[PDB]
Amino acid sequence: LVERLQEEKRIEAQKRKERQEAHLYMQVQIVAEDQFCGHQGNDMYDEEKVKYTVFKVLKNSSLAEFVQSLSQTMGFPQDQIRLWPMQARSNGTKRPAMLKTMIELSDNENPWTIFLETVDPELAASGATLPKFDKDHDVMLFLKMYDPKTRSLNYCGHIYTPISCKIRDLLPVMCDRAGFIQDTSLILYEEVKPNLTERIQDYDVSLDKALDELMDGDIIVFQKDDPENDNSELPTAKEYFRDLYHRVDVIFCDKTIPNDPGFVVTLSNRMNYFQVAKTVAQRLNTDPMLLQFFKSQRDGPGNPLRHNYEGTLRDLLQFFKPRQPKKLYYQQLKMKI
Amino acid sequence: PRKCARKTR
Ligand SMILES: [Cl-]
Ligand SMILES: [Cl-]
Ligand SMILES: [Cl-]
Repeated sequence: LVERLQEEKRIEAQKRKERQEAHLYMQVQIVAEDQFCGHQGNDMYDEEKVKYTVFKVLKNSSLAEFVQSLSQTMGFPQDQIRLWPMQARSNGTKRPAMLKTMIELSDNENPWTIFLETVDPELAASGATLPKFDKDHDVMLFLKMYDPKTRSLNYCGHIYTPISCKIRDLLPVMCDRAGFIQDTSLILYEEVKPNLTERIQDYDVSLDKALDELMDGDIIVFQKDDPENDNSELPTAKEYFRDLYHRVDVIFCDKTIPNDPGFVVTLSNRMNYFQVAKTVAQRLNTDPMLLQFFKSQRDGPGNPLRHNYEGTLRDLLQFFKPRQPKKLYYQQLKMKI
Repeated sequence: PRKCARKTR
């Protein structure tokens, strides 16, 4: 007790000095390209699913300090890395941007997230190096290949190119990264923002003119022109991103089975009662009639939803916060008595 | 030719 009661005072002493100091510090979240592979969504990665390396850094510390700590921590030379701060934009995108105190560089943002380009350690073992970047005449671009058969996106890395380069001149690389033959016919889009995927028509103009509002971190999506895919449910990247925009995963818990973890169903925000009900039924091998849904409140099932509801799944889900997992309670009614 | 400094739509 005697020496035990001193340690309980030492712990409250150290934990209060840290509470006071915590305003002097900021999070820097380092995200690495390997996290972009497999991402099926808009922009480069999912904020929630991605995995960061995390740095606790004095707000008024310098960049050079961070870089040094960074290169030594991560195990790279200082001149074999490039920092591309992630920038939340007004149009609803977050993108690597181009790059005094850390906090002023983050534009007061905290946590600050940064895309750290490095060389692939495998390829660097055989003499690969960080390519240089004329911050004025070059642009960094991201490539995605859409496959209409599987209706999926396939990250195809990034490229450094002179801004003055023709779109046509990039086709060989897209074809190659996608595993296609040179001079395979491609349809190209700028992924602009969610629900905006503009086709690029003139391939014989510079990148400044081809994309609207050209910046580093811009994304071009491409795809074959295979006829077998006219058949497909989402024949183009444009249509794929539209489907995605209106997409939502909802968890359905059976109110009568308490603590039922429930199951996830992928629905559309622009569905109606019938569509919602019918989908969930096909999952349970039952009749839509036999399902009663309850509204969303608190945690717990709310008021019962009436089957003549005229609204949309959006309307039902409009009281959920961005990070909140979307859940609706239901229960099953009897066929006979 | 140049990059834009900011998006606006
Ligand atoms: Cl809409
Ligand atoms: Cl629909
Ligand atoms: Cl009533």
